[PDB]
Amino acid sequence: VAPTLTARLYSLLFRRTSTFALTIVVGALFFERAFDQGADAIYEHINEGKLWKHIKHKYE
Amino acid sequence: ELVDPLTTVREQCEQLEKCVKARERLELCDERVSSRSQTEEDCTEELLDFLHARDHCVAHKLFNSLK
Amino acid sequence: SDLELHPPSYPWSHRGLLSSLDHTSIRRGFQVYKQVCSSCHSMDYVAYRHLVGVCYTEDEAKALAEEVEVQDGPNEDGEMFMRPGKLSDYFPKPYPNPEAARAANNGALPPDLSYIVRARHGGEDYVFSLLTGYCEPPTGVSLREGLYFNPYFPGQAIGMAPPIYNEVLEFDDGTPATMSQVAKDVCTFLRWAAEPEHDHRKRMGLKMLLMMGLLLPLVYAMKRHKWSVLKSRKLAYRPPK
Amino acid sequence: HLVGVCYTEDEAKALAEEVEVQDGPNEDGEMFMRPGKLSDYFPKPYPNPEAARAANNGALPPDLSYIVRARHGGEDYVFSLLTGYCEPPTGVSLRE
Amino acid sequence: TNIRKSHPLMKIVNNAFIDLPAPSNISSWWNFGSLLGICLILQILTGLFLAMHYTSDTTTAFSSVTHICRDVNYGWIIRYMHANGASMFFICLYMHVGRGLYYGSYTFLETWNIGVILLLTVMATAFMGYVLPWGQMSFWGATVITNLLSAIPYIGTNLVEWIWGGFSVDKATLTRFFAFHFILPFIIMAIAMVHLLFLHETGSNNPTGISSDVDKIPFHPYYTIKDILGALLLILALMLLVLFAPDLLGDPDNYTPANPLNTPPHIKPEWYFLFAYAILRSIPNKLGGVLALAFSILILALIPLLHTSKQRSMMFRPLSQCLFWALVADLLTLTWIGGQPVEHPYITIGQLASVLYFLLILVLMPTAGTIENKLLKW
Amino acid sequence: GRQFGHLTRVRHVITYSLSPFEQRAFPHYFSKGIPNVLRRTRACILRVAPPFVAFYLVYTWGTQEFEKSKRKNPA
Ligand code: HEM
Ligand code: HEM
Ligand code: HEM
Repeated sequence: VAPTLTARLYSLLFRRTSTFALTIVVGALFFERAFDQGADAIYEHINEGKLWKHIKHKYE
Repeated sequence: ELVDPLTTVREQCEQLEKCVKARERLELCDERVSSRSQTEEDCTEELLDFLHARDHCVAHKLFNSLK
Repeated sequence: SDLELHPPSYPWSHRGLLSSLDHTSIRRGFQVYKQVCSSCHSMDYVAYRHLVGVCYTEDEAKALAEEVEVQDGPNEDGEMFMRPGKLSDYFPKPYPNPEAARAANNGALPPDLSYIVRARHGGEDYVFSLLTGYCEPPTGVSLREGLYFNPYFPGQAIGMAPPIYNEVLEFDDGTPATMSQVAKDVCTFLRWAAEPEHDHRKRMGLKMLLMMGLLLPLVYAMKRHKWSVLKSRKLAYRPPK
Repeated sequence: HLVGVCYTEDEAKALAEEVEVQDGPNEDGEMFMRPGKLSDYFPKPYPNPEAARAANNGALPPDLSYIVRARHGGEDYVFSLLTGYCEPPTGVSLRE
Repeated sequence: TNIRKSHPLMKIVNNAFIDLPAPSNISSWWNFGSLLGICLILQILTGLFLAMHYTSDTTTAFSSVTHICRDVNYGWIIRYMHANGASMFFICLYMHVGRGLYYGSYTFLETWNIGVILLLTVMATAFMGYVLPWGQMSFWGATVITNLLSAIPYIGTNLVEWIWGGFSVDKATLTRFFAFHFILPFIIMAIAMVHLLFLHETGSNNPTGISSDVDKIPFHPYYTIKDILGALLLILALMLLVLFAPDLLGDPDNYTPANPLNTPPHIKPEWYFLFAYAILRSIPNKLGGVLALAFSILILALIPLLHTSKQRSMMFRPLSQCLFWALVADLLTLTWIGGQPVEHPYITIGQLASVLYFLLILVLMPTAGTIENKLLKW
Repeated sequence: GRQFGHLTRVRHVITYSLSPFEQRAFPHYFSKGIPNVLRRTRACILRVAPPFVAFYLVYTWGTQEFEKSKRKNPA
């Protein structure tokens, strides 16, 4: 399962510079988002100095 | 009749070894300059050292309670 | 006079690397600006809209601007009236001509607070300590009871009165307003006036470290892989005879 | 600007000194008024643009600093507009 | 046959960074050339965006700059990348001139002199750059420096007023600097192309100072990727500054709008000139100081005639290695001094480091060379 | 000028090489790595360090003499 992983990854997606590119662009899409979630979620957890301020001052 | 954390913390800080010695040297100079007339050795320096030792310790402890 | 003392390092809640500003503490600080300094200190680079995403809400921001009379454009008669104050309005306040600061006080310019934290040396630390460390003259020097005394100030002698315990106040959910607790706030606000971007960059900074912490080794291995060929090359010299 | 052109140095000064300007602020953050130097321009009539309007009726009397170059037909158009002033033919009334 | 090789355009590219024979040898100290290139386009790219907003009149000079950081979207990263990029540019510049001296790369007369011209040019470029936001330091740093030329006999006066556009650092003086600070980086870039043209005649030198024709490798893929990695590092450095310590290398005094009657007590040029500033005031003479300050950078052009060793690199010469780092350390002293007031210890130690800088280059290094030859029976 | 094929003359030298896809990018990275760096440091400390501490000493002293020169006792 492990060797065949990197292998299959090469087989189906890496040879043809086509797919190789098709994947990195498609892989950049999902990544950009998942990185911005975790990253912001991290920025929040170490803080909580703004935003939950909203639940207080407004709500109308 | 207010709560002045600065003053509360200043007291205990203003106490400590370092500060005593500087306040000691301060009063020494204080009186030295008080008991003289036509002198210009003006006692400014000794105050500052006292503040440094005091205010350094003021920062480490202060905010800890401040709301 | 020609000798000095440098500020301590107060544990601000934004002194840390990836540390955001306390926004609740920027409000209080704003309020501190509105009543106290705003009658002596210019803050030309901040506007009511700037406060919107930061502390207050849209509506809250408007009403605050609407509590002054401005001077909108001329109309038909080549005039100049006065207006409630929008959002597009800045905080240009005290005195028109510079010398009007002077005439009011005695010489002495109360410098604009839009850029103070970034323009002294020691940021909020110097301002906070100048505000808080107000003290009484040692000996051998008399002022002019105009030039108040200050240790955290160049020449230790200069111009501004300590309006920091004279207490005003208005913290909706409330907080005691001592000299100190009101100082952290004006300072925590003064940082943001000098650098509104403060928090945003530190978020990118976090991303910048996380990203580089992934790209750096990755590029290294790419460069390692290609140099492979030269790192393991073996030579042999086979001359004749 | 008039110095090397028409008048002399002295002549020029006196002409400027026949108006009151508004020199810089002083100590009180003020604004007084001054005889007029040489460094002074000719900024005159009305402050805000609409003050031209209110005075007349709408109508802006455009600045004469750039007129000859800004119409089409130089001095010719201005000279003829100034000189060729005439009376209305028929079928159209103005608004006096 | 192959298009990359024969197309009139690609030929260039190919013979400049693809097939170019390069030493298998060159180390990290060789990355600074490409980083200088990157620093250049970066200063050009951010610099341009800054000019789409900055306005060049005293009235709005400071204001527009503030407008940029607050109102202009991301005008702040742009502004800071610009400011810090200038520092990064100087770090690499000094590193580059360092590598050259240590390794004897200066034996390439033309390549190196073009580099001296690149130095004065990027230097002259940045002096003007910092006058732009019209801060206290800008005006004042602009005043201190410009005036220097007023020592040139019979003409300093006329000249200084001529580049001033008046009798002082006025309105004329700000727009002027904007214009030049815009056109200089383009000329820098063309001159940098001639740097490369001349460099390509010989190929790169290397750590051993021994000819490497016997072991050359193609620039791609080795130095394209070793160059990629080292740019990423330069991005780390750069971004660390703008995203964490944006004002660290900057004076807080330039955040206060200029004032021609004020005059700060503090008064220093940007960090990248401190060593030269030190050298200048260490002389109690108007003409002396300035002449000495000039000689301080223009001496990079004396170096080749002072080469004395029978070996090109310093890699195999320890007396010189010691003298080299003394030279580095002595500049670090000069930096330190220049950042300090002209009082107590600082005066005389500043005057010592000065004589030393010159003794180290004009006499100690040449002599160490002759001795190291003698020690080898050469 | 330049170009491979016209650089210089060399004879009798063989060079064995290996495909990057056949070897590892970090062979004994720390194993042989660290020893080497120590060695390189050792090889150069005596030439690089001495001028720097010399600056360091002159830096801290010069600083102390400055600060302590701006106070007065008798006189
Ligand atoms: C919380 C409100 C205020 C704050 C935060 C504030 C803070 C400051 C700061 C940071 C400075 C410059 C310090 C320096 O030069 O290093 C300053 C200068 C000054 N401000 Fe204030 N101040 C405030 C309210 C006032 C008030 C009420 C007055 C009227 C007494 C005042 C009049 C002055 C004057 C005259 C100076 C000039 C000092 C001098 O150069 O001699 N400011 N202030
Ligand atoms: C505008 C700033 C400069 C740029 C963009 C620039 C660009 C470059 C580039 C791309 C290289 C390729 C090889 C390498 O980096 O080692 C190089 C090498 C060199 N540069 Fe510069 N350079 C600049 C300033 C200088 C300066 C200030 C000097 C010295 C006064 C200098 C003298 C040299 C020399 C002698 C080499 C040959 C290095 C060797 O082969 O060992 N250049 N430069
Ligand atoms: C032709 C491309 C360039 C343009 C269009 C440009 C334009 C500008 C403008 C408009 C400013 C004022 C706005 C501000 O300070 O943020 C500025 C600041 C500056 N740039 Fe440039 N410049 C360019 C290339 C350079 C180069 C080559 C350097 C030298 C590394 C340089 C270093 C500086 C410096 C030192 C400042 C002032 C310091 C500061 O950022 O506050 N820039 N530039």
